Amino acid sequence: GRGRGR
Amino acid sequence: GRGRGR
Amino acid sequence: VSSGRDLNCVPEIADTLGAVAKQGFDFLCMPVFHPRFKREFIQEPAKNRPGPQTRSDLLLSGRDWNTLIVGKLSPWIRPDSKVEKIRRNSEAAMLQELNFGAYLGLPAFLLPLNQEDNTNLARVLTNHIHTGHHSSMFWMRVPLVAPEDLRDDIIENASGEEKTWMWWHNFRTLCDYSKRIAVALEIGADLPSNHVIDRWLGEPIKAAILPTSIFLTNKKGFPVLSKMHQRLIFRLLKLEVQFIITGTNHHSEKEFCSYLQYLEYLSQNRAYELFAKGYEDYLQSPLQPLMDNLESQTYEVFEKDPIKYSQYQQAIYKCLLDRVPEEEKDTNVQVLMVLGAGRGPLVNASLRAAKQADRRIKLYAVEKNPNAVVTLENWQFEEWGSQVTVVSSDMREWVAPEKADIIVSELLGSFADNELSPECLDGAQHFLKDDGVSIPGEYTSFLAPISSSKLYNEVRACREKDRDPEAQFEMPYVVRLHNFHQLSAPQPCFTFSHPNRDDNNRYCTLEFPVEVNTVLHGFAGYFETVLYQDITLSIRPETHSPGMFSWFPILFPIKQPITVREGQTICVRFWRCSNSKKVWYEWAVTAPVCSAIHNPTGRSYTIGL
Amino acid sequence: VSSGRDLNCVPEIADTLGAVAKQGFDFLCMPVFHPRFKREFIQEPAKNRPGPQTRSDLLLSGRDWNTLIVGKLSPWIRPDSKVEKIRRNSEAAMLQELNFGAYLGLPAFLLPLNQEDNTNLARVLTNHIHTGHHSSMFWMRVPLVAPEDLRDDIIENAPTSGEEKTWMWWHNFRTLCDYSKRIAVALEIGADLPSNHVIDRWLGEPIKAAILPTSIFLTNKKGFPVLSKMHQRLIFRLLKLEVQFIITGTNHHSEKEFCSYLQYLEYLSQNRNAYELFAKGYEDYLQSPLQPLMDNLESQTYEVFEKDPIKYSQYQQAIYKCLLDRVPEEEKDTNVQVLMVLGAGRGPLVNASLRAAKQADRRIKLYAVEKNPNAVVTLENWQFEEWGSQVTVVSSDMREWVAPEKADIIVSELLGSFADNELSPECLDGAQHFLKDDGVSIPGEYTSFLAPISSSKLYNEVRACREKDRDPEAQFEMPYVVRLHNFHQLSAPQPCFTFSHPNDNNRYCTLEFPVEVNTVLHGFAGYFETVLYQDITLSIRPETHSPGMFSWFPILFPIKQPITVREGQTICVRFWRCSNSKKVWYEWAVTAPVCSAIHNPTGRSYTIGL
Amino acid sequence: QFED
Amino acid sequence: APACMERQLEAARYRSDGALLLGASSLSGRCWAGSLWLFKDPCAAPNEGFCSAGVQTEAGVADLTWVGERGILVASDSGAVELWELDENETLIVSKFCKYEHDDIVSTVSVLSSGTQAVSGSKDICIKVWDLAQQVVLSSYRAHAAQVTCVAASPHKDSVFLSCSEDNRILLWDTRCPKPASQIGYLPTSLAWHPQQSEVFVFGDENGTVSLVDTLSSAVHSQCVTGLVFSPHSVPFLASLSEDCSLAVLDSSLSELFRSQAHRDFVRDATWSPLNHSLLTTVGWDHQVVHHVV
Ligand SMILES: Nc1ncnc2c1ncn2[C@@H]1O[C@H](CO)[C@@H](O)[C@H]1O
Ligand SMILES: Nc1ncnc2c1ncn2[C@@H]1O[C@H](CO)[C@@H](O)[C@H]1O
Repeated sequence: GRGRGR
Repeated sequence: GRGRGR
Repeated sequence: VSSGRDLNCVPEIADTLGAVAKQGFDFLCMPVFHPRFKREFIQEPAKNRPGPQTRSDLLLSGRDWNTLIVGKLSPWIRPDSKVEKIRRNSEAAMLQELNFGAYLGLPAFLLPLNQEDNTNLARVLTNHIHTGHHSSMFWMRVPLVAPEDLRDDIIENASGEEKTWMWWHNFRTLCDYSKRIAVALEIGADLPSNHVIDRWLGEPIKAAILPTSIFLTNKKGFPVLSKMHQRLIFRLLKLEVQFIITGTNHHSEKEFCSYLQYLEYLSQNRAYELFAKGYEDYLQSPLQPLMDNLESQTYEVFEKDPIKYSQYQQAIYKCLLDRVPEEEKDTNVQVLMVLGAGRGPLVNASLRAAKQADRRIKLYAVEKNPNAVVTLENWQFEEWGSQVTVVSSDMREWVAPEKADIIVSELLGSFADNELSPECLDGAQHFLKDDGVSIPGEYTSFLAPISSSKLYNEVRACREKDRDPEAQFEMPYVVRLHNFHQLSAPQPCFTFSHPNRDDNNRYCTLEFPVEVNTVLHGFAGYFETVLYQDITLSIRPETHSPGMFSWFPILFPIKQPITVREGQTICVRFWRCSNSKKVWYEWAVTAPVCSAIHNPTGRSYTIGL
Repeated sequence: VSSGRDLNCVPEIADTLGAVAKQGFDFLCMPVFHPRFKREFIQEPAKNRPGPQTRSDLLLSGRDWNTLIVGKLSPWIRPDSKVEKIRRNSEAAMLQELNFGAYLGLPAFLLPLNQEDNTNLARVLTNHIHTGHHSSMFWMRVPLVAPEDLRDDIIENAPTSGEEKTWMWWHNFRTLCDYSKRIAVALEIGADLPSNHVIDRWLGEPIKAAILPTSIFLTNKKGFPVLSKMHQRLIFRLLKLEVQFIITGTNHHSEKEFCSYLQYLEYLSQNRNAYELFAKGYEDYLQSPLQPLMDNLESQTYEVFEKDPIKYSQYQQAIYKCLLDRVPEEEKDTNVQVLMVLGAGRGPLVNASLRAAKQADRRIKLYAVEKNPNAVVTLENWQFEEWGSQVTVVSSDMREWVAPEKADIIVSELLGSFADNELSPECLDGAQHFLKDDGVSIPGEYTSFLAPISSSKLYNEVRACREKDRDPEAQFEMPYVVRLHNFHQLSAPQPCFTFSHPNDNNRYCTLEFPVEVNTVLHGFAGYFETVLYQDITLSIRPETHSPGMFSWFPILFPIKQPITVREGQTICVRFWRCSNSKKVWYEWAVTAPVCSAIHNPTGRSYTIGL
Repeated sequence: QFED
Repeated sequence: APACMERQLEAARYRSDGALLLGASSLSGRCWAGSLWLFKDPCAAPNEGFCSAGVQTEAGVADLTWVGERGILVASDSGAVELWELDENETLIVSKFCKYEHDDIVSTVSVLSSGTQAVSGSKDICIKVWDLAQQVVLSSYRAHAAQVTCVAASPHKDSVFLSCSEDNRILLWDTRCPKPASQIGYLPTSLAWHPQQSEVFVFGDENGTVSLVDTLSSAVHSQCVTGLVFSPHSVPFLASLSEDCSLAVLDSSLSELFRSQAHRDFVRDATWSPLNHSLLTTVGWDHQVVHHVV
């Protein structure tokens, strides 16, 4: 997960 | 799929 | 660039694949039956026509059929004919050809949308899709310009540009937004306006079809394209579509490798994009660092961002310069509290900021995550020493030994407050000095209406068992939105400023003037934050901090898409709601047509306090 | 072979990981907290102990933690202690260590099953698994022989379910944890092995690792680690499951380095058929049984049929023998044997008929009936290019086709993994009115066989086959074509249903399986045997399996709830072959030792469409 | 060749 | 002598000179090693600067003991039984052997009454009797079912010792017998032989109870009794340590005479001063060496 996402 | 299976 | 050759004449098929692979194409769009071999299915004697109906399977291997061949529907198959006999023969032949392509295991099948009414074609396709098990994609072959609009002005006695898009929209709506139905776009000589191309680029375009007739010739005789065509090719190359080349060689002195060579030339003529690669249109659940504990590999991608922590260090540096004059440089010690210290990076940023500001600081590193307290305390033992005091407590539960001059936190989500920065900083505000600073001191969230058929299909594909069947439309998704169309400019939703010396419940109404015609599919949420006076971090697409990739935008979907005309304002309303235990968002579109409030009482998505 | 090193002493993690990977191990089982650093969680002053609790996560890269490290629970953590203070401290420390392993992103975590009561251990693990998002597997470290049964007889006033003890421990643990996918076995192999049926029950369990102490190794005449032949046989059986071998203990052969314990396992791996090569990637992978009558098969489905040469060799030999029997050599040149290949496919059974008539030197007039309109294209291109007027290709269903004459032999290939689950009886019933009164059907007869099996992995695969928008337990009422590999077979197969052609196809069978072990029943594996002609047979029954013939995997009929069986307890199961005008299905129910529900009533979860 |  | 030593002090023994031997291990942080320290000035402990001798070990110090006057017998976390010997000047601790015979952490080590044989118990369940002079293992005894918590050599009979374990067994061992162990009928966590009485030993369990057994009970502590040390008096007091971070000194009837709560972490080892029989030095995991007056 990237960009403050799971 | 093998052995008569999908 | 990956490209294919569309042939309507395949005399022998292995020879044709040879002659197509030598000149560089990656697949071949060919008719599975003979395009002129009209079959009869109802009337004798032609119903009982003997012999094979088409070519054998064994002319190519199974891997050849599954990878190299894109089938085509025969041109005489007209399932929406006004003659009932033609209509029924065409239904039967369409089923026969689709079933033969499923049997051959082709990766794709190319069907034409060349008129307004394609309802019976949609029914036969959607009944094939729900019958049996097969995995072919269906590339619906639709032009940018209708064929009756690009005909010459030759006849003496005989929705303009939004026409074939409405053909495609009606087709994909009848087929209920199937994941297996996409667009193969035909690019003619007459390109439409720029806003028509944007709707087209928000669609499921898997292929682009370039006739050799739209190519114009240069002084050396090769095929090239006009500048507007080249710009369209670049926009399509951003989506990673495949290019199908149709027609005959209109530049006979050269060979047919020249069109493909020009396409590869434009391909080579074409950090956030590198980081976001592989994550495009991939929905994620937003992080909840307060209710869940993050893996160290989650903190690693935070600390992979140099720009955010450089900006935090710059803000702390300027604040320390402001709060302490050069005369009081040594006898004044400023208390900083890094709230949610993570694994270190804001504490290191504060230490470097006080080092380059040449000021003395007493730093507290508060962190509730015990596993991150382990690495913070190893940092403290090995590097920081007595300067940093590591606290294993929630900032809202902690009893500070002394008040702070600056509190620094990174609790901002992709929509600036979906990770409870207001509640956490309001809990941590009581150990701040009355002239104290909070970094960030300001943050605003921004919403813009978007359209994306692919994003809508991913949200539907997020439907899960043991759950409300449309809970997935009531959740924000952290998504690197890529294949979308944005309908209007972003507009500020919610603003929080710290310290708050005055309710974090908010209600916002946003009116978006839609200067084009579209189909609203959701809302994209960005944020801006002022850390200190002129130091800002932004993910808003016009003020985006360059090179910063720690935040992808938020998507708030809507349960049913809303068709919007030109001149129609979209009026949407957002609520930040809360109780003692949880915080959530509710949203509803109120104009042009209403929708239900999404996520009432946080039934599908809350943020846990 | 993939092998790891279990160490309880890691003074420096980078140096130790380097030295472990230098001598050939692929992972390192190590404690994430210090094994002796007992923490206090309730009572002051030791609750407020300062400093880091363990070493930092920055000592290895994130991929090093995610691929190279298997974490161990600390030995003092006893969540099932009878003292409440120790119990609470051990619950808290278990949670802390498991959460730190989840934070590190470790691929696996070793926990011990070294006593009978592990209910609180199971509860804390079950609560960890249902909390947060994490992907770590949990390897319950369980011995083959209980520790109190391995002790020397050296206590003068305490002289020394005996063999089935630690399996009972593991069974209770994984039953409390609701058969989680994330909980598996790390099996400790000791000096004294148990009996062969105890080793079979263990081999039907989710064993992801095998733990080999250096103390179970013998010594050569040259002074090298080796294992006994009974241990080597256990190693060879575990190498089939593709487990990883963990070496524990110290170097008990101190003259040579610790590489030798690993080198012997590499030697045994390099010293352990076509069916096994074809079946790789398909072990314990459930797929649906084919239904060629109501689904048109793809060309790639027919391709794997034609890829088996043994089945078509046998069909050609059966047609050869039948052609010799029905035509005397004096009437050789003037008798035309009308053959009908029913469900002709893409060709291969017609080619077998033609080759059979060539090597028999007999004259045949062949009809190739096929209902698949897309395989009729292949058949008619075959006829135009090769077969010519000898073969008449019919695009009809054998049950509704009107033949222009009656056949001498009808040849079909309509057998499934359970011999009648593809409606061969119903199809060949409608194909008898164009068979001559002395006419022959190939296959002449076919029988299906059933045997009770046990497999935790197969049971979890069937649970994982739950779909939305359907009955939440319908996945247990369908047969699955499965190369069932990680399983334990509880009894020998017995014949279920027999059909013979030319001839009600509804059937009822009761089978009683004597059990000599103490297991948990998870389903029934179904096989078949078919007689094509006189002594020409095709069989997938694992005792009479036709060699290298991979056209058919076994079928699996699950049961909704596992049935615990003990020794000397026969399992009585009943199978029904039910039908109506529209559909055919199977029903089954275990009636002894414990009844279960009838599975698939009215074909509500699985039918074969007529 | 590639020149416009 | 290393510059700094580890926080968790694991053991402390006085020799006949009155010199103190500190054994420490690091149980947190980057390196889980251990160290030996000789403080001939026992009041300067735990300060690394004013030490007579000091050495760093490869792994932690789970236990230690004096082998006579110059020898330190360490149980390690690496499975190793180590014999270190002090140099004649007493300024270096040099290693005599380091034998890896246990498959797990050597929990405990003790020296049999002849001073030439030792006994070691491990988390590996076997108990090994060592000939210290030949640097080998005389015997290995897999007799328990779980990890061995304490082994306690007899002060009078050389072949006889005791061993408790996590399988709720206290075994009395006579190495001369063909079957050596004898079941001496809450888990026993610590053992101690009575210095004067030959067939009397005391043992403390995991609930805090200290009980006297003839080859009496008292709820002395609230948590696991870690150690049990007898005073050098003609009639001895018993020093009980526990995991509730307290020291208790008991008389011959297991009734409390002294109680100390000077430690803010686990109290690991206690030792009575041979010079000053009223002085009791206890070390703990809070890096604190506390000298009590009883
Ligand atoms: N209330 C809180 N107290 C302390 N740390 C917090 C709190 N909420 C979030 N954090 C931490 O803030 C960091 C960034 O969100 C993470 O390390 C997270 O664990
Ligand atoms: N009733 C039927 N009539 C003709 N062919 C059939 C029938 N049922 C099955 N088949 C064919 O039999 C083959 C089974 O392997 C397939 O080619 C399938 O199409």
